[PDB]
Amino acid sequence: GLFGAIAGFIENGWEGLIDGWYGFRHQNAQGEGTAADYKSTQSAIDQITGKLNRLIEKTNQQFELIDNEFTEVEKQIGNVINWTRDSMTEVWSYNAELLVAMENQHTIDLADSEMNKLYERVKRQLRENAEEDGTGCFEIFHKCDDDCMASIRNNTYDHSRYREEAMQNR
Amino acid sequence: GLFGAIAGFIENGWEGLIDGWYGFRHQNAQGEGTAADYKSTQSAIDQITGKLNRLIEKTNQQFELIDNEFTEVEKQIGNVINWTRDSMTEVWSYNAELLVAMENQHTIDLADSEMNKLYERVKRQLRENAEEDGTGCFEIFHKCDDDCMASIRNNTYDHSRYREEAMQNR
Amino acid sequence: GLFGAIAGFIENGWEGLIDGWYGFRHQNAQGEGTAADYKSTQSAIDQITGKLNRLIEKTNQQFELIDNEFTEVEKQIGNVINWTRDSMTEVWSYNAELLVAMENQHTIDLADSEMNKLYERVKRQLRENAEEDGTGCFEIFHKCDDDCMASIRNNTYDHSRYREEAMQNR
Amino acid sequence: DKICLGHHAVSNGTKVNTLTERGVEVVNATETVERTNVPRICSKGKRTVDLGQCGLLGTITGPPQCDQFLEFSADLIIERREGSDVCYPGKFVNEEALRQILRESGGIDKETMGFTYSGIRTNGATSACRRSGSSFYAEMKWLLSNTDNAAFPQMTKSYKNTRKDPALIIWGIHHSGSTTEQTKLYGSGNKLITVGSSNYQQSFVPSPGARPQVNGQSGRIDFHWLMLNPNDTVTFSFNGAFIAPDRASFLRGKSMGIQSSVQVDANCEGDCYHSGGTIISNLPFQNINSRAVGKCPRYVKQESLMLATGMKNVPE
Amino acid sequence: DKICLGHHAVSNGTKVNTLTERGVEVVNATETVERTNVPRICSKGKRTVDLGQCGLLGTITGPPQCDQFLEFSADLIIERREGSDVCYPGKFVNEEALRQILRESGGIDKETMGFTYSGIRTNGATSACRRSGSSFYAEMKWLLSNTDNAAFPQMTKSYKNTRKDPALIIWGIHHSGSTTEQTKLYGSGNKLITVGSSNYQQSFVPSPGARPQVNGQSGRIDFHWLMLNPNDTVTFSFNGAFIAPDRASFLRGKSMGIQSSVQVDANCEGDCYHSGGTIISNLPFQNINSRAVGKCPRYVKQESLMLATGMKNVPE
Amino acid sequence: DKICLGHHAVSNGTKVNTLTERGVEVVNATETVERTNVPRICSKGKRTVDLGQCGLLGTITGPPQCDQFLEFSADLIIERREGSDVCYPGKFVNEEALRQILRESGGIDKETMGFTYSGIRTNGATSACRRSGSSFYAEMKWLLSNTDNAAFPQMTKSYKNTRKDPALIIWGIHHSGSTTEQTKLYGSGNKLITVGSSNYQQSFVPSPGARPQVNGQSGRIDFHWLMLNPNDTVTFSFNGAFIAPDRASFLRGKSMGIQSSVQVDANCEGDCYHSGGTIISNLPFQNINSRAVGKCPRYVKQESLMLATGMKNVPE
Ligand SMILES: *[C@@H]1O[C@H](CO)[C@@H](O[C@@H]2O[C@H](CO)[C@@H](O)[C@H](O)[C@H]2NC(C)=O)[C@H](O)[C@H]1NC(C)=O
Ligand SMILES: *[C@@H]1O[C@H](CO)[C@@H](O[C@@H]2O[C@H](CO)[C@@H](O)[C@H](O)[C@H]2NC(C)=O)[C@H](O)[C@H]1NC(C)=O
Ligand SMILES: *[C@@H]1O[C@H](CO)[C@@H](O[C@@H]2O[C@H](CO)[C@@H](O)[C@H](O)[C@H]2NC(C)=O)[C@H](O)[C@H]1NC(C)=O
Ligand SMILES: *[C@@H]1O[C@H](CO)[C@@H](O)[C@H](O)[C@H]1NC(C)=O
Ligand SMILES: *[C@@H]1O[C@H](CO)[C@@H](O)[C@H](O)[C@H]1NC(C)=O
Ligand SMILES: *[C@@H]1O[C@H](CO)[C@@H](O)[C@H](O)[C@H]1NC(C)=O
Ligand SMILES: *[C@H]1O[C@H](CO)[C@@H](O)[C@H](O)[C@H]1NC(C)=O
Ligand SMILES: *[C@H]1O[C@H](CO)[C@@H](O)[C@H](O)[C@H]1NC(C)=O
Ligand SMILES: *[C@H]1O[C@H](CO)[C@@H](O)[C@H](O)[C@H]1NC(C)=O
Repeated sequence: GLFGAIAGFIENGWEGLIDGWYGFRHQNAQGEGTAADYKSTQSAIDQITGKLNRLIEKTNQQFELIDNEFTEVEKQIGNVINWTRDSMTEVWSYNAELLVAMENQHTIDLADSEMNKLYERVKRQLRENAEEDGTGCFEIFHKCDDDCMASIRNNTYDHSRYREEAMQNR
Repeated sequence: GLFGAIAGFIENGWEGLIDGWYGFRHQNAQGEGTAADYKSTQSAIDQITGKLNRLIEKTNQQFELIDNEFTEVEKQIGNVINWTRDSMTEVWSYNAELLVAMENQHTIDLADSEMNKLYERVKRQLRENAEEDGTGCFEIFHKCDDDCMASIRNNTYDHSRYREEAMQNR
Repeated sequence: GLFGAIAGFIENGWEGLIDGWYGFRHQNAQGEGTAADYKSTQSAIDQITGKLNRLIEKTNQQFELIDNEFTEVEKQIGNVINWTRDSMTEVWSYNAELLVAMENQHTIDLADSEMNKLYERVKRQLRENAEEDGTGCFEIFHKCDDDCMASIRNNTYDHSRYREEAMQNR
Repeated sequence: DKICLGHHAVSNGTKVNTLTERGVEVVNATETVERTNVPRICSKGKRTVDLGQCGLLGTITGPPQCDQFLEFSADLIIERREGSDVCYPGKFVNEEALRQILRESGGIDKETMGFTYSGIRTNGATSACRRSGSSFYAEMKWLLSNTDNAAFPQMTKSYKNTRKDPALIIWGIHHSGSTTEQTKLYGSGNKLITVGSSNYQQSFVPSPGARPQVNGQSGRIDFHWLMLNPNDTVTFSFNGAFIAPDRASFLRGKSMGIQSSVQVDANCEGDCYHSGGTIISNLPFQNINSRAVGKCPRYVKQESLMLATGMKNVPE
Repeated sequence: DKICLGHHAVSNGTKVNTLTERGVEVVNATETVERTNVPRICSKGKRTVDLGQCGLLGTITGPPQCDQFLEFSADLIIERREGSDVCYPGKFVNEEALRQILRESGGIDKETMGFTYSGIRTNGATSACRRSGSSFYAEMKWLLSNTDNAAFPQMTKSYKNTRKDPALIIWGIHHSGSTTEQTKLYGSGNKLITVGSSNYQQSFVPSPGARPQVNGQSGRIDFHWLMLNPNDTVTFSFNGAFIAPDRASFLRGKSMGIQSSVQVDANCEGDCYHSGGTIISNLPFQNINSRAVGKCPRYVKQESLMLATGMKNVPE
Repeated sequence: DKICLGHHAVSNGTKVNTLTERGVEVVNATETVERTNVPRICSKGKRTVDLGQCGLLGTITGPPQCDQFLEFSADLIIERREGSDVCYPGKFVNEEALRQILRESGGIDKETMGFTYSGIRTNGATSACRRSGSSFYAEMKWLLSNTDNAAFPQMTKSYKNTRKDPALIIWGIHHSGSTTEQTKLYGSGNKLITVGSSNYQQSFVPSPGARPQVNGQSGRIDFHWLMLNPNDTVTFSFNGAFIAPDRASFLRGKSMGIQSSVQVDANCEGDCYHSGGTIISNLPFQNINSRAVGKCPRYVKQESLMLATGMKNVPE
C-alpha cells in the first residue's frame, strides 16, 4: 500500500481480531489482551459504505428495442445497429474494468491509511514515554497496568503522570 | 483525508487565516501571532489551478444536425438516432459524475497532504528542541521570541544555537 | 508528490545511482560509498510493470466495415455513421487522455511513496542512535564502519549494541 | 511493557484486481456484474398484454387471431415467436417502424373512418381468414366489383382527422395470383391507387402473378400506413385492387414493447427485460444479454468484476 | 513556548461529492455543468443567412419566397419553422439527405443547364406561385404540350458536368389532380420519365388522382435529385409530366446549418447552437439541450456537478 | 557519522502530463498511441482473396473479370478501387447490404437453379462482356423472344431451397436504350416481373429510354437479390425483360472484408487493416486511421500520450 503499514511494517493481520478492523494488542505484568478501535474501524467502514452507495445502482434511463429477434430488420440498418451496440459494449466494458480497478486501489490504500493514522495518533499520545519498535509495537518504559492500557485506547492517557520515571528509564 | 491532518489531528481550521491556505500560530512571552506559509499555499493553489486548466474547456470537435425538429425524419432511422444519442448521454453523464468525484477526492487528499508536509518540515527543523503536542502544536523548551518564531517560518532557524538549553529543559 | 520526499525534502536525485531506483549514500571514517536498495526498487518496478501489463493490449473485439470508401453509401445513413464514429472518437480520446493523466499522477505518487517508506524504515532501525537531518540524512552519533553501514542496508543492524555510546553522545 | 497496533485478517480472503496487480487478496469483496437471470417476464403492477398468436401489426388490421386485441390498453406489450400479423398472406411496407410505434403506444383506440360505398361489393372473404366460415380482416374491407368481371368505378374517399392526436391510417393493395383473377375481382385494365395528405405523397399500381402458396393462397396484399395529423385530410383515389380501412387507430399513451419466450409472472417485479426473462438487480453491470431493454444495468463482456469492500488480507 | 500549524476555513463552505461521500463541504468549488443559455443566435463574425420564409430546399427550386436565396453564400445557415420549400404543392424524395448536403454547402452557385426546347410549351404557370401574377419555380420549367390535349413528343435532353466539382441536378414529376388534367397538359397515354448517369439509374411513371387541396391545388409535383460527377453526363428521357431543371447547382464550400426560433445577434459570438439560442461557455458539460450542434460542451443529465477548488472546510 | 537516503535521476528525462500539470519530466516513459503503419496487407496464415479487377458483387453474377472468383473460399477478402461489378452496365438494388453480406461470407459455393426453358432463346450476348467474342454474365441467362419482335410468353419458374442454409438468389431486369429495342428483344407491350417468397414480396415493370453510353451501351440492367430460407420457394413470374439466375449462391462460413490500395504480404501478420495497410501494435490506441477494421487499437485524436514508467526526474 501507499502508507506502508498494512502488508508493510506490520508483519501480518490478526485472525483473532473479530471485534473491529483495527485494534490494540498489549503485553504487561497482568498478561496479554486484545481490543478493537472503534473510530478507525468506523471511518474505514463508512468510506467503503459510501463507495457502495454510489456504485450499486442503475440509472432511470430507459431504452427500447431498435431491432428484432423474430423478424430480422433490413441488413444495412441492422449492421449499423450492431456496430453501434458493439461499440457501446466496448466502452462500457472498458469503463467497468477501470472503475473497479481504480476503486480497488483506492480502497486498499484507504484501509492502509487508517491503520497508519491510528499508529501515529498513539505515537503522539505516548511522547517520550515510549519508543517505536518497528513492527507496529510501542515499547513503554514505565509500568503500564490494564487501567493504563485502557487509558491509551480510550484516549485519556496522561503522559505527564509517567514522564519522570519513563524518561529516567531511557 | 488520507493524511489525517486536516479534519484529523488538527482539530479545525482558522477563519482568521485570510492571508494563505496554511499558516503558523505561535505563543510566547511577547504574545500571540499568525502568519501564512507561502510555499505550501502556492503548491496547493498551483495544483488546483492545473486541474482547472485541464478540465475547463470543450473540444474543437464539430457535430452537425442528423435529425430534424421541424419535419420529423423517417421513424426507423429516427429511432436509431435517438437510441444512439441516449446511449451517448448515458456515457457522458457517467463520465462527468465519475471525473468530478475522482478529482474531488484527489483535491481534498492533496490539500491534506500539503498540510502534513508543512508539519513534518517544521518537525525536522526543531529536532530535539521541541516535542509534538498532538494537536498540530510544537511545544518549544527554550525561550523563542518573535525573531526566533520568524526564523522557523522563514526556514533560517538554527537548532544547534538553542540545543543545549532545550535538551537540558527536557 | 503526495509524500513530499522525491522533489521534496530530498533535494535531488543521484545520477550516479545506476544500480537501482532507491539507495543509500554514507559518510564515515572510511570514506563515502553508494549502494542501491533491492526491495524498494523492486516494489516500484513490479507495480509499474503491473500497470503496463494491464494497459498494453487491445481487445479481441472485431469490427467490420459499415461504410464504403470506393462507392459512397447513401447520404442519410452515411451521415448517421459519421456522427456515430465521431462521437466514439470523442469518447475514446477523452478516455485515453484521462487514463494516462490518472495513471501518471498515481505512478509519480507511488514512486514518492516507496522513497518515503524506505526512509521511515531506516528511521525505525536507528531509534535514538541517530537523528533526522531534514535532507533525507540520518546523523549517527556512534562510530559506524562499513560493516555497520552494511548492517543498516542489510537490515541486520542492532541498535542495542551501540545505544549506550550514542545516547551518551546526545 | 508494550502496546502493539494491528488489523484484522481472515484465512479465506477474496481476490480482486487493482491498477497495479491482478488477483490481490482482500478481506471481503462484492460482485458488480449481474449473472443471475429470472426466467419469467416479471410483470407485477403493470398492465400487461401478451399477444400470443396475435402479431403486433395484426392488432391494426385484425386477422382472426387478433380479434381480442383490437383496442387493447397496456404498459407492457409482449410479442411471441408464434405471433402472426396476417391471415390472407401479405406484409406491411415499413413494417419495423410501425412495430416500434405500436410498442410505445400504450395500446390503441379505434374509430370508424365513416366510409360508405355504392356501386361495388364490400364483403370480400377468404378461407385463409376463418371465423366459423370464410371471413376477412376485421378492420378492413375487401372492395370488389358488383359482379364478376365488372369494371370497378373510379372512386375517391376522404377522411379528416378531427381529433387532437395523429391518426394511424392503414390500407392494402391486393395482388391476385393471376391477371385473370384480377379482372374477375375488379374488371380488366391497369389499376391505380393514389394516396395523399398535406404531409404525404405516394402511389400504387398492382402487379398480379403467381406467388408460392401461403395459407393456401398464391395472391398477396401489400399493407401500407401513414400518420394523419390533427385536422389534416387523407384522400384515397382508387379504381380497384384496394383493401379499404374501416377504422382509424389512435395511440392511447405510453408503453414498452418486448419480445420473449418465457411466461409472465405477476409475483415478481422488474424493469429490465430480454427474450429469456427479467434481470432483477441493483448492480451497475450485467453479462446476461446485450439486447436487454427497459431500465437496465449496462451490458459488459466480463463475467465478473469484484469490488473490494475490505483491506488487503495478510494472514500469518 | 510553542508554535502551532493550521489551515484556513470559512463559515459558508460549498458542498461537493467525492468517491466516498455525498455533500462534503469544501472551502470553495466551481460548476462544471453549463445551465445558462443565451436566447439568441450569436453570429458575430460569421457570414449568416437566415432563411425566414424560404425553405432550405426551396433555394434549389425557387418558389417566390426563395427569390433572394437562389445563390447565397454562408458560414451559418438558419432554417425557421415558417420556412416552406414549395409554392405549387409537392415534396422531395430523400428530402433530409438533401437538407444535410445543403446545410454543409457554404451556399450555392447556379449555372444554366443549357436546355433549349422545340415543339412544346415552356411557360407553365400557376396561381399557387405568385409574382404579381401567376408564375412558377424560378429554377425550373413546366413543360407542356404545344396546345390543349396534344401529344407531348418523346424527348431526350443531356447535360455534361464540365466542372471540377459534382453538380446538384433536380427535376420534378407532375401528378395532376385528375387523369383528364394530365391529358389536357401532356396528351393521353401512360407517361414515362427515365433518368440515368454513370452512377445512377432510376425511372418514373406519373400517377394522377385527387389529393386534398394545398395552396389551392389538388395536384402534386414529385421533386427528385442526384449529384452529377465531374465529366459525367445525365440524360433525361421523358414524354410528359416532367418539370425540367433550368439550372444546375454547385456547392461553394463549407458551412453549418441550424434550426432556431430566436433572433440573430451580431454582438455576441458562439459556436454551440440549438433551437433556443447559443450556449456560450468554456465548461466541459451542459444540461441545456441534448441536440445542440456545432462545437459544444457534452450534454449530461445532471443539472450541477461541483468541482472542489479548495480543501475540506472544518469550522470550529 | 551519517547515512543518507536517495533516489536515481537522469540528465535526459521524458515529459508526461498528469492530472495536475502538463509536461512533468519523469525518468522514463512509453507511448500509448500507435503512429507506425505497415504499408501492406499483412496476410500471413490467412486464406486471402484479392479481388483485383473483380468487383465483390461480380462474384455472384460473373462478368468476365470475375471468372476466377465464382466459388472462392476466404478468411480475408480484399476489394480494390479498380474492381468492377459489371460488364453490361447496371447496378444492384440494396448494393451495400449485399457487399456487407459477401464480405462476411467466408466465400461462396454455387449450385444450379435447375431452370430449363422452352419457347424462348436463352443465349443473349453483348460486346460489353467479352470472352474472345461477345458473351454475358456467367451465372445469369439473358432470356429473349425466339425471334425478333416475337411475343415473349407469360412464364413462371420456381426454385425451392432444399439446403440447411439460406440461398442467395439474384435476378436482373433489362432496361433497353429504347422502346423499339425492348420490342425487338421481348415483343411489344408493357412488361412485368413479379417475385415472391414466404418472406418477400416485390414487383418490377421495365422502363426503357436513352441512358448515356457506358461500356458502349445505352441500356441498363437492374440487378436484385433476396435470401431464400431453408425449404422455402421463390417464384419468378415474368413476361420479358428478365435476366434469369442460372445458379444460386451459398455462404461458406466466416470472413472479414477490407478495402485497400496496398500489396499483400504473407511475411507479416496483423488483424487491424485499413486502406493504407496494417496496424501492427499491442498499444491500446492509434492515430493512424479512424476507419480501421478488424481487431484494432481504439482510434483517438491525439498523436501521442506518454505513460510514465518512472519516478519524477529531479536532477541537481
Ligand atoms: C446482429 O447481431 C445479432 C446478435 O446480436 C445477430 O443475430 C444472431 O444471429 C445468430 C447467427 O446468425 C443467431 O445464432 C442468433 O439467434 C441471433 N441473435 C439474435 C438476438 O437475433 C444478427 O445477425 C446481427 N445482424 C446482422 C444484420 O447481421
Ligand atoms: C426522438 O427524440 C425527440 C426528442 O429528443 C422526439 O421529439 C420530441 O417529441 C416530443 C413529444 O413527442 C415533443 O414534445 C418535442 O417537441 C420533440 N422534440 C424535438 C427536439 O423534436 C422524437 O419524437 C424522437 N424520435 C422518434 C422517432 O420518436
Ligand atoms: C464521412 O466521413 C468521410 C471521411 O471519414 C467522408 O469521406 C471523405 O471525404 C473527403 C472529402 O469529401 C475525402 O477527402 C476523403 O477521401 C473521404 N474519406 C473517405 C474515407 O472516404 C465522407 O464524405 C463522410 N460522409 C458523408 C455522408 O458526408
Ligand atoms: C462480505 O461481502 C458480502 C457481499 O458479497 C456480504 O454479503 C457479506 O455480508 C460480507 N461479510 C462480512 C463479514 O462483512
Ligand atoms: C471561489 O470560486 C468561484 C468559482 O465559482 C470564484 O469565482 C471565486 O473567485 C472563488 N473565490 C475565492 C475567494 O477564491
Ligand atoms: C525506457 O522506456 C522505453 C519504452 O519506451 C524502453 O524501451 C527502455 O528500455 C526503457 N529504458 C530503461 C533504462 O528502462
Ligand atoms: C383544426 O381546426 C379546428 C376548427 O374547427 C380547430 O378547432 C382545431 O383547433 C384545429 N387544430 C389545429 C391543430 O389547427
Ligand atoms: C474530364 O475530361 C476533361 C477532358 O476535356 C479533362 O480536362 C478533365 O480533367 C476530366 N476530368 C476527370 C475527373 O476525368
Ligand atoms: C424442410 O422440409 C424437409 C422435409 O423433406 C425437412 O427434412 C427439413 O428438416 C425441413 N426444414 C425446415 C427448416 O423446416
